[PDB]
Amino acid sequence: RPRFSFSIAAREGKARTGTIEMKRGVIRTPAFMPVGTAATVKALKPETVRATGADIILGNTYHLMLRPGAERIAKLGGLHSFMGWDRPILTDSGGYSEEGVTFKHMLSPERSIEIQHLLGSDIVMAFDECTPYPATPSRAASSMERSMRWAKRSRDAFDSRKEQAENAALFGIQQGSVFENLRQQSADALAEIGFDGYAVGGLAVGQGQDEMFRVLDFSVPMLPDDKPHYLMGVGKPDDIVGAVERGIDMFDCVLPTRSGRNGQAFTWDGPINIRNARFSEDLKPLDSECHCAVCQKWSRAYIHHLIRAGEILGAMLMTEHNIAFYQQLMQKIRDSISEGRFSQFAQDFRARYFA
Amino acid sequence: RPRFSFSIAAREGKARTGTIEMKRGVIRTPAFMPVGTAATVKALKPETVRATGADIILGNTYHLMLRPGAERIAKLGGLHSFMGWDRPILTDSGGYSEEGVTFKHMLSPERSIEIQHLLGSDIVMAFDECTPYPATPSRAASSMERSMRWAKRSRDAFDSRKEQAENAALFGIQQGSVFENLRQQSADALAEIGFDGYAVGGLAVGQGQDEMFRVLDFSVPMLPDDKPHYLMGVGKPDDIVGAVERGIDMFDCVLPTRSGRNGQAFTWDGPINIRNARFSEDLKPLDSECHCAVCQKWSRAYIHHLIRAGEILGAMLMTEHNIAFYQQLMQKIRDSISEGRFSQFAQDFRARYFA
Ligand SMILES: Nc1nc2[nH]cnc2c(=O)[nH]1
Ligand SMILES: Nc1nc2[nH]cnc2c(=O)[nH]1
Ligand SMILES: [Zn+2]
Ligand SMILES: [Zn+2]
Repeated sequence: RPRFSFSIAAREGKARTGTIEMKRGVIRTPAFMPVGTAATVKALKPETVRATGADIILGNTYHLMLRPGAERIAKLGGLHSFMGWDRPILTDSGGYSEEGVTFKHMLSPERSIEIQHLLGSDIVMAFDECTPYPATPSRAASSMERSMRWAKRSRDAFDSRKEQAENAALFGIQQGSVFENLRQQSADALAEIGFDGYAVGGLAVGQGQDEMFRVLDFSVPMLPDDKPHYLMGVGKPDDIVGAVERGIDMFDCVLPTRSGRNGQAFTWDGPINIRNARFSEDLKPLDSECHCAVCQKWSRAYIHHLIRAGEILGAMLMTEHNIAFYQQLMQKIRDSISEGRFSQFAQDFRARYFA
Repeated sequence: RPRFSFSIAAREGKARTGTIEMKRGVIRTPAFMPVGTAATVKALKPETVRATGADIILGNTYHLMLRPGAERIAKLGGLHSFMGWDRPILTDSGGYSEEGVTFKHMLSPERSIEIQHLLGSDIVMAFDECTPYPATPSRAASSMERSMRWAKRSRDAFDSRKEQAENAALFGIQQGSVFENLRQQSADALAEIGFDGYAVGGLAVGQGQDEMFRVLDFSVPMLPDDKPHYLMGVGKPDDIVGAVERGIDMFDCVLPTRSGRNGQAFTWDGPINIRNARFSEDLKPLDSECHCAVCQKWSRAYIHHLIRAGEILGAMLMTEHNIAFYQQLMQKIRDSISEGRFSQFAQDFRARYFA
């Protein structure tokens, strides 16, 4: 199988659908990656993550390097073996002095790539220094500047590890805050280095949806058309639909998992908090149309009771439903783009979801 | 199918193995009932409970009557439907004035049986007033005395509800503390009323194993030989082996579940706390011989990490392993009795387990 083969099967406006072929399997795009914080996707066995339709999951470099440690995970066979997920895994770089960052532990592009190496990540993220939003132009470009030099440093460390280069992929991360000119300069630096894919960094904090989207309107066309576009740490179902509309191919977010445990469930008619007393005797499944295991078996009232009682089965069922919903959302986006009816889909989606 | 048909397939000394046939399925005896506190067996889907080998689970009257309430559960279709377990369910009576108990809510034999009725329990427990250990003879028999009058009251309320009597079973509960004479008098009162099965109450608090066992040595032969014998709230794997040796057929306990979440795992070479740093790099499954899903897939080191990190997947895996172990223990006891080699089994078991 290939190391990293991105093919675009269909397009509609700025949106694309297609595949990323890797040694450990294929990734259908647009793709949602469940976040497996601490070598587990909160409350789900990997078999269940797969059942919901996920093709790839995300692991965090910072978290695992501290616990149980990178070299330990390496000695026990690598992250795939350790947690029981044999499909691709993308690791963030740990990022979210010119030499790197010291913390109360040391991180730099070189250490970051060797740690992700030790973890056995399939998709590696370049080490970066996130540009806190907001702002200042000659500040954001300073921050952006180091990032770009760090991307070069990550590229070189990765390529030196030929085991890594032959079997894994390296993604660069675009910074610039909300400055069109800082974003552009980052786009050029990154494409000048050359990466397997390009991420849009810095948009996952503060910025309402309108700001985020306006920044995507000019950022994403700056990226090489022929490589995957990954929007880091986004988002809500309507954020995803809007970002795909602006050319994004990959997503991660803690939303479905975290807000699941908190009692929030995502539905086609919008999110609901299952703790609300209105669900006390509701026999309907969480969502009238979800094909998930949970909605085939349990009612809102049962899940209402488990969550209010702080029962772990509750968190389990809510998280499985929410990841299933996100995956179902990605499948509908994929199908509608391939079929050339994604703009209709986005419209219909918003009407209902916001209704 | 029958309402309640107990058959004894084989015996060895005081021990028996056989079946209890009920409308919703068959119960293999000696039987371990996972405790499904709050309409869930902590951290497990019912399908997983079934996978481990459980034939019946236990629900608590006191807990569910307060949340989400008995009449509500009745309106939503009954406990089986509500929680997604279609096999038998035994409900405790809520027990653990002459008219009943008031609490900061009202409970009496009549209310207890109607609540278990509303829940749709398969096996109903008579309402009792547990004889706190220790003791005083003319006190324990006072407490025992009310219990016996309450058992009569439970018998009558149950039989008046003909929907209940035609489809469910009623168990009486033997009290007496550690007094051989109070136990005997309770045995006679109960058998004079007549129940489908007989429980040994009051032995699940304080009493070390030796005391518990000496009390079983004279209590259990007092019970009708031809009905099931249920030891309430027991216990550790070695407690179960010892009680079966003294004629017990049914068990419940929070041990496998609760101590699972706390990081304790049961093995054939004894319990272990997976949090211990000695498991940090242990690639072995939790138990070298367990046939459970968990031990087929994950290592001690992975589960070590999840539990120390407070990850829900950890509690899930540990609870599934522990319930699987208990069920595997019951199967080995059943097979060895049928095969007439249970005393050898008990011996071999103790050597290893305590080794
Ligand atoms: N490494 C990294 N991770 C993120 N997660 C969300 N935003 C970012 C970012 O800009 N960089
Ligand atoms: N109802 C009841 N439940 C118990 N659980 C443990 N012991 C007892 C008992 O004596 N009565
Ligand atoms: Zn669902
Ligand atoms: Zn096991």
